[PDB]
Amino acid sequence: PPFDLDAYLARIGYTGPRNASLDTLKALHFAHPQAIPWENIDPFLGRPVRLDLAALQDKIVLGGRGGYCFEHNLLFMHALKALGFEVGGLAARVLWGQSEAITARSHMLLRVELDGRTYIADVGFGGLTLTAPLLLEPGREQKTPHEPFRIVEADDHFRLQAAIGGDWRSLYRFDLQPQYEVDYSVTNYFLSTSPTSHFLSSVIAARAAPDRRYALRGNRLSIHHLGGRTEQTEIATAADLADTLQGLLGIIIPDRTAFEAKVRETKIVE
Repeated sequence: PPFDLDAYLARIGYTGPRNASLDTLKALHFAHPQAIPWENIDPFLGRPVRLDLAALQDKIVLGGRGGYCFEHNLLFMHALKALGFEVGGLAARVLWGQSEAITARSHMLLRVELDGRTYIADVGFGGLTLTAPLLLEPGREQKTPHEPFRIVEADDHFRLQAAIGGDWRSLYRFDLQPQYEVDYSVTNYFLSTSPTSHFLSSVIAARAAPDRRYALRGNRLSIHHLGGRTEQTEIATAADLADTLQGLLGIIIPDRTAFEAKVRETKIVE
């Protein structure tokens, strides 16, 4: 089908100018991850994740659900293309929370060419969602609506890093090789279905807000206040987990019974 830009902008609550400016890119990059949560509900429930434009719009834009990295950034790319931006897909190997080896190119991000300069954009990283586009300028410290970020060079590739707890912490590493939807479909198949993929076995969710970030992993809820404390709470029951997801985090669980059942079966909570 075509992309319904009005419907997407409605989903994310964007009523600003429709053009291919840096101002617009910034506004969209902030609004999207506040409106659409990061979640792995479908992979966890063993439901297929479809990346074609029709299915993304129906799941996320019309159906009011969220998704993980490919869903977020494919949708975001479609929207930016509709607005007249020059945008391409990239891939990355995740470094955040891993152990120091080479991980699979399991993450999607975007490249945006704007007023003669290269930016990256990424509204789909689960560990810490970026809320502004970043100039691809190695070393430079860049303010965002949340944490500062920087891109550094390493060998013949780049790392994206965030300033967290007074340290520069690597999120992921990438090069500028272009990626297409077909490339993402292979990785998506692996992450959504492989017995080795943790996206099948854990509940992982996040949503940005103006002054904070909510992050959930299993029965642990973290609320990170901007330039402030992080509240940590342990979620006691499968029912409470579902309630936290659906209330606080704005996540829709299509089959709550099967969800709670799996949470109990797999011992995610007590």
